[PDB]
Amino acid sequence: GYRPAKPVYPLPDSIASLVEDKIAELKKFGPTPEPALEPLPLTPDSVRVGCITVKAGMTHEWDEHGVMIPLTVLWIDECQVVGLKYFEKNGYYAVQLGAGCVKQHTVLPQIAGYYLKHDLPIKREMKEYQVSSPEALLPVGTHITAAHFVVGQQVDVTGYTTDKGFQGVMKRWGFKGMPASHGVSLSHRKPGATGGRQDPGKIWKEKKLPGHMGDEKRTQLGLELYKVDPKRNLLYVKGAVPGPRGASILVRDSNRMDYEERVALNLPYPTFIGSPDELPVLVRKSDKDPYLMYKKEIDYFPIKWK
Amino acid sequence: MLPNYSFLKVVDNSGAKLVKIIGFYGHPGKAVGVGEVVKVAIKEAKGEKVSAGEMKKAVIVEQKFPVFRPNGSHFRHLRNSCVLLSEKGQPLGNKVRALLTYEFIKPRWSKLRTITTKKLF
Amino acid sequence: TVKRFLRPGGWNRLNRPVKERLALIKNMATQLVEKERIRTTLSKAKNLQRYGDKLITLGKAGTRESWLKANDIVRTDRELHKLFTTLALRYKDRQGGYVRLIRAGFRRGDAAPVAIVELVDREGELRQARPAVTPVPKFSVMRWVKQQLDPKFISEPAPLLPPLVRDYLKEQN
Amino acid sequence: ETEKEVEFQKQRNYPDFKVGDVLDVTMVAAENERKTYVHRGLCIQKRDRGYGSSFKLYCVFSDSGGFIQHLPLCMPDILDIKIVGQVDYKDEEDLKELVESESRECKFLDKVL
RNA sequence: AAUCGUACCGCAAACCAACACAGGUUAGUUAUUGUAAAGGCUGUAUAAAACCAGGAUAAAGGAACUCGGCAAAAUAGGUUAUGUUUUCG
RNA sequence: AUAACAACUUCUUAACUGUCUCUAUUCUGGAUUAGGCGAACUUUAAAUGCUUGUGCAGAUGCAGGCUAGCUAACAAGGGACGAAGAGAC
RNA sequence: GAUGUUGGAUCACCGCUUCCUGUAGCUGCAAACGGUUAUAAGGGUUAGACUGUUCGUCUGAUAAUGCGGUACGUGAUCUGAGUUCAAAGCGUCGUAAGACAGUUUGGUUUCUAUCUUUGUUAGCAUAAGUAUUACGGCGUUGUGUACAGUACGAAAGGAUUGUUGCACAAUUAACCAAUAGUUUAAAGAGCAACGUUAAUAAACCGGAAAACUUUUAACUGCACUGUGCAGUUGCAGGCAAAGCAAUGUUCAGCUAAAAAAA
Ligand SMILES: [K+]
Ligand SMILES: [K+]
Ligand SMILES: [K+]
Ligand SMILES: [K+]
Ligand SMILES: [K+]
Ligand SMILES: [K+]
Ligand SMILES: [Mg+2]
Ligand SMILES: [Mg+2]
Ligand SMILES: [Mg+2]
Ligand SMILES: [Mg+2]
Ligand SMILES: [Mg+2]
Ligand SMILES: [Mg+2]
Ligand SMILES: [Mg+2]
Ligand SMILES: [Mg+2]
Ligand SMILES: [Mg+2]
Ligand SMILES: [Mg+2]
Ligand SMILES: [Mg+2]
Ligand SMILES: [Mg+2]
Ligand SMILES: [Mg+2]
Ligand SMILES: [Mg+2]
Ligand SMILES: [Mg+2]
Ligand SMILES: [Mg+2]
Ligand SMILES: [Mg+2]
Ligand SMILES: [Mg+2]
Ligand SMILES: [Mg+2]
Repeated sequence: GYRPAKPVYPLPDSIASLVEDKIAELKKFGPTPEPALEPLPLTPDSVRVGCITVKAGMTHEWDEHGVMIPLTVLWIDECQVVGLKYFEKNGYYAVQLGAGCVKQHTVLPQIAGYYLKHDLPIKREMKEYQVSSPEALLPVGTHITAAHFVVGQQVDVTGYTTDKGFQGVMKRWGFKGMPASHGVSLSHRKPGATGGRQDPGKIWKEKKLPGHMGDEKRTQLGLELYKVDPKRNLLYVKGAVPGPRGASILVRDSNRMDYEERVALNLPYPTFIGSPDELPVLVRKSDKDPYLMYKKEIDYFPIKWK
Repeated sequence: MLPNYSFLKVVDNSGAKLVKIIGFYGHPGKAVGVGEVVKVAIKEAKGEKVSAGEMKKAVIVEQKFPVFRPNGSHFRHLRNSCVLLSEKGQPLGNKVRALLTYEFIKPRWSKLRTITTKKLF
Repeated sequence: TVKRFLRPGGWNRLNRPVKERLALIKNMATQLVEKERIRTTLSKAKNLQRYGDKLITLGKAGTRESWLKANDIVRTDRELHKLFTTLALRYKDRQGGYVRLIRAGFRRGDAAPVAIVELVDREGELRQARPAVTPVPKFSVMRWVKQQLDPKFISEPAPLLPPLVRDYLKEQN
Repeated sequence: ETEKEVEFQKQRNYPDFKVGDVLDVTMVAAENERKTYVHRGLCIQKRDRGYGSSFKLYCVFSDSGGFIQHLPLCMPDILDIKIVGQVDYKDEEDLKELVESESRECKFLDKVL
């Protein structure tokens, strides 16, 4: 929580007028910027905006080489720019994105007030992405769709994991426990020692003990984008994604990729301009042989003969 | 998936019948499978080439644990067996009564691929 | 609605082993048929409501297979006869929801919650239930929609003997 | 799932086999330069789970003993399936006993092609 | 032919253990092939933590556990040609 | 020395197994949640942080350097030279 | 008027006098393998036979199997094999009762947490949302192989270098389409690893808070001791020919609706 409020005092009559004039001057702002939607060149240090999606589940498919690929399906319902931040008023440039849809009578008036004032639907989630220059700002209302990504790139995913409840040390931290037999008495699954004696004389912070487990923010890096379906706003990603079904997931261009890789992919920047409806379904192509080890010695073999 | 100190049946004609794993090579983990080379001790042998109490190298050829392929399928045997090898990496026999699988299509197992009777590929 | 659990069938445990659990529920189901209204604890009422609906379904079936299953549930011959004859004709057109549950506060001694379970169409009913077959206005969007999706929608109660059976009997005699 | 199943059915047409039938399955070995082989064996387990359907094939050899394979049904590596015979059994316990005691399951001693 | 016992509890909430005590307490009788006649008795309201106790099932390996095969598991039963040891049983 | 015998101590073989590599799931009861009923060890006085230094020579309470929302619940057991019995050696 | 013994199980914090993975000189350093000095404590430091052991000897692998402090860390967390009570045997000593500081077999391990320390969660206290910066936590690992039989060298032998490429192991983070195990008021359920995906970084995670924005300054509840990313054509109930927490749906419960005419 917060600390108790500090006392306040009225200002002397010889200083009150001066303070108010200066405070008002600092709080006076100029006109809001008007972003323009136009393609821009990509520079060595230039970050794009992400997107807010919903986790659907897992499936599998076979690729051109006949290999089974596990996939996770992400759906983008409706993602729009709902606000902007700029240096004059906030000190830095950022873009605010919202997704989802809720009914007016199920949210607080404070939340609904912001969206109604700009003629936007009340959205369930809101998240901010920081940009590098004012020219990277997007006009309010712009849609972020599945066409924002290029099939075959790498992405990062973030979300809250599945709740597990109150769990012990063996399941929560992987402690070994104690023997099942040979005289053990009522301590099969207990953590054992938690300290020493008079020195140091206390228990250290963050000592591993039982507690609640499963609802925390986690990020997976370097996942591969396998298939894209712009018309239905679907993304197929190889690997596991944190969270249960319906979890809110943030998708971003992976930081593991170098500038050269981004140039080769020719990623849209600032975003895709056009109608995503008239786009086909694409599957990435891998120029690799998963069965090369049967023709050439590339595998791991520790023994040297002779 | 065979842990250390497991018993194996010999499927070559070198004379050995029963061996026990006593060590691993490299860093294979806590268990070994088909295609790995291990160190074994001979427990029961009837022949002049080998005798009980010796230590030899061997290669795992069959196992009861599932062996997974990239296409999603797997197969299983009903026994665990191995073939004894020399220090130069060659078999100590000339006839192997076992079913060779895809693991031995690799170039380093040419000799085994010649003396084996039945092959799955 | 009734909560679903992780055990086989998703039923309540009623704080009993499975053997005693089944003996208890069968007895209460027999009494519900006899008296049509019972007051008990919330957990036993929720389990009885879902179990009672599935017992009425067997009666509506009116088959040899259904009777064999019910004969192992009902404890009295009189209650079993009523289920297949009286209740079967009562709920011909009602599709589910043959039992209702209304909460009635807390008890005195152990302060446990209680509820009342009752059948949904009879004399002495707590409330008046909606008709088994919903009437459809002649000039409503609902009528047009049902025609496009389900041409075999039932709008009024049907007679015990349909016209095809009546026609066959007339031709025979 | 249903969209992928529809496409698969347009590409392949397999018979409706059951447990206890003897099958001949044509497969491609990606390890061995994508060569074609024909396997004959007994069907011991069949799972009907839509696009994840699979079955198990069992066979016995002259000296090496029993051999079991688990095969996805919609895997593209499989090219054809045919029914060639039937083996009678009483129940699951009888079938399991037959598998453990290798006997009268040596339809073909080796693989063709 | 007078005199004393006859109610009630009696493997138990009524007797010996400070208790409505998981302990202790003699004899006589009864149904029952794979079962079992008579008679007798009966639990505040729920559930999808950790942990503890008493059970069940378990891939591949099978004493690698440990002071120690502790505990658990295990075709456990019957008949044998032949051989060994005996104080000859 | 010795046949037989042994809930005696020692070593080995066969088989078997969650003893173990390495654990997972689950049933019954307690814990845990709610109503009713209703104990015990203990208690100089308390509004009872860390660290180094000091000192009847190992500090919640003394000196320096640090530490600022409040009261509890469920859980673990480092310290209070923790409780029990006027040390048996 | 009592500070529980040796060794181990389980889980730890710190020093550097560095065993391995690093950096820079010298060499009786051609290469390879070494020797020695200075500097460096992020990660790692193996599975077994004998022995109650610490220690010690040995076996197969390993990049390597470092030392010390912490009541010779750790029994209100476990173990009781040794040592250290009452029984008994043997040897030696004593006339004897008995003794060993010798050996052998057997021999009870209590505690419901008030204060402080630590892991989680709720209520209360200044409306809610987005939140630069700051502060705190975590620690960026290791082996083999290819680039090469090339540099070096009479021959033999045999490299350096890399924000290198590839395969594998440990650790950490999640995940449940498929594979293995598990429940009979059953199953294409749920939870799980023996299964799958990812990481070698100015990355990742936690709480306070400036500023900004919105408001008539906000504030229970779906049986709610799993989750509500479900609040009234809302729903994991019922019912159907249906993939069975999905699709369809007239019933049940919470929460019933409309001016006439032009
Ligand atoms: K700490
Ligand atoms: K996932
Ligand atoms: K039913
Ligand atoms: K004895
Ligand atoms: K304590
Ligand atoms: K070093
Ligand atoms: Mg364990
Ligand atoms: Mg005890
Ligand atoms: Mg125990
Ligand atoms: Mg097992
Ligand atoms: Mg041992
Ligand atoms: Mg309870
Ligand atoms: Mg001090
Ligand atoms: Mg102090
Ligand atoms: Mg004294
Ligand atoms: Mg140093
Ligand atoms: Mg130490
Ligand atoms: Mg100590
Ligand atoms: Mg202690
Ligand atoms: Mg004595
Ligand atoms: Mg004597
Ligand atoms: Mg004498
Ligand atoms: Mg004894
Ligand atoms: Mg799940
Ligand atoms: Mg239902």
